[PDB]
Amino acid sequence: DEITTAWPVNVGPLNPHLYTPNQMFAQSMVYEPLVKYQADGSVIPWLAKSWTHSEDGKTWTFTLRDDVKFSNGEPFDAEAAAENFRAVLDNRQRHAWLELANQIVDVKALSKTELQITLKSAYYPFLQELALPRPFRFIAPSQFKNHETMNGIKAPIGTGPWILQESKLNQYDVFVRNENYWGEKPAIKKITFNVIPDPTTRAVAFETGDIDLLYGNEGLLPLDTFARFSQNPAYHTQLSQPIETVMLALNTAKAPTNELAVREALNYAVNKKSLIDNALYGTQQVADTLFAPSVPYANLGLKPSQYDPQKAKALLEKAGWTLPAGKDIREKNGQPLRIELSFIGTDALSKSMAEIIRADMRQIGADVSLIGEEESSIYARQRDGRFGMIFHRTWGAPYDPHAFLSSMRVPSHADFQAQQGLADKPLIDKEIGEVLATHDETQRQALYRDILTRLHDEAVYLPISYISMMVVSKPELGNIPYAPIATEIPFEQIKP
Repeated sequence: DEITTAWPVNVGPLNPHLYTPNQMFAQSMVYEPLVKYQADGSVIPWLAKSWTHSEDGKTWTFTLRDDVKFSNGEPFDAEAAAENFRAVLDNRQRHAWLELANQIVDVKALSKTELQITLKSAYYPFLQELALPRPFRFIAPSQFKNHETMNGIKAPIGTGPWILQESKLNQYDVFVRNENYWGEKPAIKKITFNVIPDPTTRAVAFETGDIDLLYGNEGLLPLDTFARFSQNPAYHTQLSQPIETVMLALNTAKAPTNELAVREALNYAVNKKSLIDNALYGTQQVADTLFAPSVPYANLGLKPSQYDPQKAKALLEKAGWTLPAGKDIREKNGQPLRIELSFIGTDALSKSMAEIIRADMRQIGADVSLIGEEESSIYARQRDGRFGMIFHRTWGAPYDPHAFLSSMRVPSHADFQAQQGLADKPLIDKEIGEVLATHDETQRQALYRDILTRLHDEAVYLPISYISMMVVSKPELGNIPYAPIATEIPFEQIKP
């Protein structure tokens, strides 16, 4: 049994150690990690069968399976593992975004079955970052070019359950089952991805039966089409639990968003449910908090700001943003309450949301300008702190919360810049450093509670909605599971 699906672009060459144009879901189909991420925020053995612990906190010895073969029959060895780590760290600077890349001090193969990795310091998200789709997974060293991968590989030969069989630029990628896989055999023997750039066209492909499956985030197919599919009993549709937050980041370094009372009022001003019914076709849940309570360490009981334009208006009045008789926009010492909202001008969902937000904020006295620009101009805006408000999102499992929070500490970025007006920013950054290094469960939770609580209570963000993974499927395919890792698709778990 066989399936046909769609993707906007080709899968890429599937170099397991590089980024764009390689597609993450496809790298995860073919290549495998030492240890596999779990929904709760923990890991299980995978290519490594077991491992040991702290010499200092920062040396680890993995005991590897001995029955695993690459898809060409060549053997998976700790030597092959060590070769992959070397090829990756040869290109260290490219993986700097990722603290493991920085952290790792040495990788040496002690024996065919034992592999030793040493760290700079005790970095609790170690295993979860080993478990990521890239870059720490394993290609046959025979496929290195001049003893490296950083400049390309020959054939994408992994140990995983799927093999990339055939590729055609802008047309398709075909994968086949690895009949020599070390674990459970997939029930599907072939998966063909038609390259279909346009979301409507993808929807039409599913309707006509040209494709069996769509599995994806909010850009997967038009959201009104999903809603309609979901009412049609010829179709199987599903929405996962929250996987990522969409929110505004508010610039606490620039008036007027530097006022706590202004951020509080903005947090009462948006009717999130109406925005979700109207713009998102009910595909997302209301977000009351930076992180969904189902995110590791974030089940904190933080109080939501309900939709309450009355409470907003009173805050602004009290902060000196007074509503003149006969006028709709408030003013403080002669200056109209204006706020600039920056978004990427070709992103339709972002544009539609931003229009809804302008109208809701006008009802509380704030005139919101909408500035839609090309992606690159928005990225500059983030780096520079040149914005009032901006759409923003968390990063998905397994990054949240530890990675999203780590990144706030970095001066060239939107969250570091937007947070410069917070009296306690240096304390929040220090506590983030601390949480990433801590080993005690309780202290870890205590610290995240503290970090997330300050960001809630200081109204740093305006959470809007949580994205759900969307599935549209032929019923014959049955129930479709969700991968713990947000960008993976569990093709290996589909049983018609």
